[PDB]
Amino acid sequence: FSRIVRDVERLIAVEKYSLQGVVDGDKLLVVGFSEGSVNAYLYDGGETVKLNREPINSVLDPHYGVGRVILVRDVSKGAEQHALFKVNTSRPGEEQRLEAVKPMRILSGVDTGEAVVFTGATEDRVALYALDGGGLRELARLPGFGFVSDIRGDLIAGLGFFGGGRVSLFTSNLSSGGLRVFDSGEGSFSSASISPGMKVTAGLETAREARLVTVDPRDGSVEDLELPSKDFSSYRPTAITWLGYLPDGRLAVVARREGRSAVFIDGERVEAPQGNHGRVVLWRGKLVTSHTSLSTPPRIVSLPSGEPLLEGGLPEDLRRSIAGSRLVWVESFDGSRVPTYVLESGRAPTPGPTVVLVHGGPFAEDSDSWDTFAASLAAAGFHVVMPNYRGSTGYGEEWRLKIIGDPCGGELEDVSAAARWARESGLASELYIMGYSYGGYMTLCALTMKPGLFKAGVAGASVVDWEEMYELSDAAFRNFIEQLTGGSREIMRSRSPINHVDRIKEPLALIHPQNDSRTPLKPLLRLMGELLARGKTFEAHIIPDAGHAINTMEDAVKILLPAVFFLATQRER
Amino acid sequence: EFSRIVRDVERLIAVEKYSLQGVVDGDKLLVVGFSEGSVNAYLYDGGETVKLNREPINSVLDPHYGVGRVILVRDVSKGAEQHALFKVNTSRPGEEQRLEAVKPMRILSGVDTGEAVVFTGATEDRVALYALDGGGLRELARLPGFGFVSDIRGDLIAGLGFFGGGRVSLFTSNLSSGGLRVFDSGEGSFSSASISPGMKVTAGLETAREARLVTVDPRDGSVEDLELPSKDFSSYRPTAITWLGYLPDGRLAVVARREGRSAVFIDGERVEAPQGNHGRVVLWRGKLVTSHTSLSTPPRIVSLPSGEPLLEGGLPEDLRRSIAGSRLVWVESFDGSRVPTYVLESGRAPTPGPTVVLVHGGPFAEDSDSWDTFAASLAAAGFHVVMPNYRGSTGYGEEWRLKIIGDPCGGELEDVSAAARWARESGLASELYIMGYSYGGYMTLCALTMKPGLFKAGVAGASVVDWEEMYELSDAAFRNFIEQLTGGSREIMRSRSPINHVDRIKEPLALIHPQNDSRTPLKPLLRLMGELLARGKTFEAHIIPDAGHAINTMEDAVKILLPAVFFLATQRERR
Repeated sequence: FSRIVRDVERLIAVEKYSLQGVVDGDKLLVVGFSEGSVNAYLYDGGETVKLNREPINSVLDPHYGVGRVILVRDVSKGAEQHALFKVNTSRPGEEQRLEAVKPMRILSGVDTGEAVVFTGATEDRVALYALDGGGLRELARLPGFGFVSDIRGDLIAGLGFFGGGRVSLFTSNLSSGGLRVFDSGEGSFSSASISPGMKVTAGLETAREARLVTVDPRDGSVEDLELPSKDFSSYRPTAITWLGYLPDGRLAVVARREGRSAVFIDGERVEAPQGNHGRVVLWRGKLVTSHTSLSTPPRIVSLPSGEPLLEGGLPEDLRRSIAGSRLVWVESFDGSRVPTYVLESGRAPTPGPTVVLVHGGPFAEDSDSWDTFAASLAAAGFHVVMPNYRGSTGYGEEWRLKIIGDPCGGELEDVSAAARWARESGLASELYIMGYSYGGYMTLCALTMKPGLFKAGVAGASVVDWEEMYELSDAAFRNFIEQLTGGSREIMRSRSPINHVDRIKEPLALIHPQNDSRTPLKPLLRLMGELLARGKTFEAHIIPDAGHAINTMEDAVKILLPAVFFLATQRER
Repeated sequence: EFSRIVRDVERLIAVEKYSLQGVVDGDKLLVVGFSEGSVNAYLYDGGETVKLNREPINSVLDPHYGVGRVILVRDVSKGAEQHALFKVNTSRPGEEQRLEAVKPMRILSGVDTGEAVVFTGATEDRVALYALDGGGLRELARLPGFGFVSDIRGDLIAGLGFFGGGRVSLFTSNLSSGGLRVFDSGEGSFSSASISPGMKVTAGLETAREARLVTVDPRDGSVEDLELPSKDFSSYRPTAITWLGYLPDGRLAVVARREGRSAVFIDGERVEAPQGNHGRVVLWRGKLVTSHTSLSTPPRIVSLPSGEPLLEGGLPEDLRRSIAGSRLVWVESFDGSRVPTYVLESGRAPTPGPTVVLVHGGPFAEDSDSWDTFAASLAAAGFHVVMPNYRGSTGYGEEWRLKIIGDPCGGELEDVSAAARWARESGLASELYIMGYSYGGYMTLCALTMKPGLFKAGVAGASVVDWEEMYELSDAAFRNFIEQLTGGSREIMRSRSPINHVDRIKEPLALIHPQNDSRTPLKPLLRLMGELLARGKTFEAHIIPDAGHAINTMEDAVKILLPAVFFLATQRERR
């Protein structure tokens, strides 16, 4: 229906904001999907001032008060070969490309105002780079995906996915480069910030709980960090989203459990709107973070009031289309409880058409956080089931690392268990699977390995063939695929759904951005080739000049709309 | 913006469209309607319609006057056009009997005498003429290429055959004992046929730049000119004959045309008809009835000479207003030839305004003053539409039509290109797009490969991509038809295939393709996508499930059209 498209359009079009920091003296730096695209803005109590010209993907983390912003922009029509552009915050809309940085996959970065330190992947390497007045320097080659978390003085701290799905802390020196990696035997570092003492405060996520530790970069000694207020440790977080020192020396921590987060300043709980929060900044002496929930598009709020600085208003009709949300614990094949977010649509009966909407990553989670796809499905009259299959973040190290070496195994059982739950709990009169990226991989895996479980499947930006994808991947993705698959060619082959096409029996909608460089299109063309040759029912939608990271409202429509149409169409059968 | 396009495309698709097939059930019109979202078949008594079929159909066989049944043609292969025949007794609507003696095949045409169901169909190994009577199925003749049953009277079958060089032969067979006689005119092509009571075949003969009627005797191949009592037909100077047929009273109805509009003639005498195009004419309740269409009027059944509608879909007022007007223009092409080009002006676009060269399929087809949903949706979306009858087109004589032979992606593309440049130079077009389905999509691919920079973007639906692979995958009819279009030249098949010039593409391209297309198969389209990808080309693709070349549902029409209009509307926001 045209009503579908209008709702899909409006959900996409609602402005969404993330908090990046404080720049231009004491002005908020936010990135907003607004006015049709992702842009950087200054906010200082009134109207936003747009910093960039053309759409961007992100900005680098500014040190407090810096008079510039580094835009990260895709210059490869979606393939995520990014260049960096600086904007002097005094002169909004004037851009200077940082030409010493050849286009690469920029993974992360920080701008101190005097040096831009970033990680990026090329075909041959992941590396940590510093660009300052003397030009560009490779500080270190990283084993895999690596992210700069912080710079204080000469010390750079970061997080590395350098093996086994485990996250290491790494440090380097701005002046001299080099690399020190710190692994924990208990889990993975999730967050880091260098203290005034020049040690690294980090979130350590273990099997069950998460805690703060202090890593001394000189010897690798680790000790628990105890905070003045005990609200934080008595909250017993399973995950630590974010931490940072504020300008006044207080330590802000955002930690979470069961898909909802809480904010702590020197260990003391700060009231915040229910859902999930990102970074906390001090702006004009006051606390500010971003907030999201299943019914709240990412917005910037003041704490503790929850009062919005920057909020794209979810229209009340779209809000009403989500009649309810539960967190349930699906019983899986091996007795694992799969924490599963559920939206009941106010536009479906119960039992009703239900989509198991599978998250990407796999190191991500369905949480009490805004999900445009899920909202659009609920607007479209589908209940939504969003299972945190093993591999997911947010439920501890053991749950997340279970997926390692076992793609299309236990995690798909969790997805299937969620389908089973949806029917047996009485929610679903019929079941569909939909997912993007690792989610689309899961759609494909479900239709090949679990024919008959779903009525139909939507597979967006999907993993189709680990082997071919690997061979087309840059250094970061190659390493990531190695970790996920265990290195084994058996696993890479046997867990690729393009090798199990014969088993497909349900309608399949393929959606894929043409210049996706994470989940490349080439394997997907071969999949369509196989689907065609084997007489399989399928549709496909290839979106032009776009990649994995959707940064315009029209691209988001192009990749979401066909999914919703497909499922609406299937529902008339 | 997108939601308004969905609403306009949906409702333009959804408006009821009718084609007159004949008279059956004694004295009721048989009508194939696109209504309630699909192609169905109906009896029309004068009041309400009775739906004959159950599930959607592709067509019905031409009924002998008054026969008490209908034969439905239905794709039983999810779009690949392996059709089965189903008989419905007109006294028992909605009750279908599959004719099991006829294995699924591409049914090309057919007639039902009441005693025999006579049809042509294409399989892998042949195009044949068949007769199914109470004794069972008989293959009457193998045809050299695409052939169509035009008429039957007693044991004489007359038909038209594309049996070489893009020329149309007349053929006859014997209903009882088969065989084949082929009648070729060195002056042109036979275009319609009907057997007179004197058991002679009356036939439209389309010569170089004009069209006339001739009588063919099937016994001795004698051809003489048919001279009618009234000279209105002669004086009309038709360039083509749409259809002819003897009515039950022996009078000869002819629908002939000039410059994309037709005229109705009974025994040579003008019967006034609503402006545009008409189909077959029947007698019913002592009154003439035909189908009528125009660029602004969805196919409808009307009575002649009053022009009053009997069955018509009503367009919403907002969408009628989106068509500002239509005109025929003659665009000078590369050799001084004049390309007859219908121009549909959008009342939702400025002048100059965004303009789509909507290229017709076939290639033996034409852009006439006839309803075109694609064009209408384009007008609705704020695009002017330019619709060039490139050489290869029907409607303008044999010579113009046959010029395409041996020359796909040659002169016809220059004609399309000449219409494009005319739309800019005349001041109609502020920017230019190309869009086409089937041979039209081929033309899109050819324009973008051979004429980079001409258009801002192209939409290629159900497109020919590669003559060579397509030939590898075609049935007997399509192999032959590719042979004809390319002249039997391997060099033409390769060099005129856009798959081999992908390097040259500089403009965004949208590909729309039904997955089960057995005419313009998807396989070469996948290869084109692999080429586009490998060569860094911007493209969009939309593959339609469980559908093929012939769209018989609303939802499938939406799936092929909607992305085209989205794509073009999105391109218009661009530079």
